[PDB]
Amino acid sequence: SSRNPEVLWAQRSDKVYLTVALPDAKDISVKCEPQGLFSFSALGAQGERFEFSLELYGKIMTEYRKNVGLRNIIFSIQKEERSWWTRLLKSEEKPAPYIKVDWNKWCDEDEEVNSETASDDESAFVNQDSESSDDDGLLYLPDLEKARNK
Repeated sequence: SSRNPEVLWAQRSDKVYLTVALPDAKDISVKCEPQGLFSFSALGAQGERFEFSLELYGKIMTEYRKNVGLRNIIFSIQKEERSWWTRLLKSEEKPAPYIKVDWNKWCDEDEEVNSETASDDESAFVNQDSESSDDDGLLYLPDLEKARNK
């Protein structure tokens, strides 16, 4: 009925990233407070529901919100830089078992992600020739009067 796969978190100075393992997104209704709220999604690839709840120890700015999805739904929300948010989860005593860490949206301390990844090729046109030769057809002639004599 209700599903909760892995949900990866990662943060930057201003914004925070939410990496949800969700192939086919359907009817996503998001209730988030700067202090915590619950989000409801529907999984179209299974026919199942998705539902998680986030209690925020830190404080969020629900104004800046982006949902970008490849094979998964990445939801980036801007954190309100009020003072010091040591933890994202208000309930640090008991985290949700579906909460995990995103190893790719973490603050890259001098990494590099352009490692021969940007290789593009096109079907460019160059020379159109299609030159062909033509023959006369035939020059075969009966050489001699080859007849059967008696």
